[PDB]
Amino acid sequence: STGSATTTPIDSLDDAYITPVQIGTPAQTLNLDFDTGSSDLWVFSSETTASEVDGQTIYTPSKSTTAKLLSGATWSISYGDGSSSSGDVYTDTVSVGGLTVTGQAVESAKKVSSSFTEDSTIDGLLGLAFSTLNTVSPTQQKTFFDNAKASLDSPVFTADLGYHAPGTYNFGFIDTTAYTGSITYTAVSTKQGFWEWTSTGYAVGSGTFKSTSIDGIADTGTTLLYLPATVVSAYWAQVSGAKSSSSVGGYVFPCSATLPSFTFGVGSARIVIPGDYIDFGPISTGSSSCFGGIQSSAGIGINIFGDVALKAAFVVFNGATTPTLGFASK
Repeated sequence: STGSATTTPIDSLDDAYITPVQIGTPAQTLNLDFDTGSSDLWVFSSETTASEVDGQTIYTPSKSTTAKLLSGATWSISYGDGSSSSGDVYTDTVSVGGLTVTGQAVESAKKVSSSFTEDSTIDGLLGLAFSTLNTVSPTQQKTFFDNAKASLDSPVFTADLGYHAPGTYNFGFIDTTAYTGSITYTAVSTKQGFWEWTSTGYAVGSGTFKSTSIDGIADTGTTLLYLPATVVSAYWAQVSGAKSSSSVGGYVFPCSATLPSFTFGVGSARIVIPGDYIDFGPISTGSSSCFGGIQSSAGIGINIFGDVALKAAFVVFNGATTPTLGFASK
């Protein structure tokens, strides 16, 4: 089997991407944030505290003839941006782009933090990291990809995120028309539960390539590119007027600037992030200070190849017995 679904930016900055997901019988369609940095499929629901729902579409398990309460199971998750959610668990039928999994754990939110309430465009998350990170207790549950894998034509999914435009998540096949050149594959460590890999270096603009190992995760659920402070300082030094602002919480730059590109290494291959991809617009409405798309990871504990990097590539998440990541230009 295969599946194919369009993913759409939630706003003009590509702050996140939503993908329609069918849950239950008859289908209830929710727009979920596909997140290769976490491993829970959770949704706004009929159980979510009413004051914490503000425009989202909700899953109502009592209206699904295939929903079953997973007795005694709860979940609770906190994300790197400080947001959180928690609740109980159903199993139900879940379909993505024509690909159907029966018995998928659908984690129903009883509580969500304010940043989720405040984003009316995201109805939940669909995690695509390794199932060892799944938060369901006392019986950990499998991701949608893990449940589907055995049925897929090939044990892979691919992320093709658009810049200011829709893109595609495919399951079970590699669309050879969606990228240029060849796909370069690179080793993955699953030891932290993430799609963790080592980039071979970077360049700023037309600068020379610096060979240096950068361990990080491929994370579709993170907007920006988080890299070591040395690297980030080298990038923003090429932008007149750019500075790290403690009050804003990162590097800002004059909105009148033209940003240089940023290249990262995948083995001997190179992925080029155009400068425009690194502009996240005014820090506040009407400001001439703009927020940078490349930020320091020093306060995280891990480097994060978020959407800013991944949208410049066609990315293969290869879930073979020994997982690997593949990157192509497009």
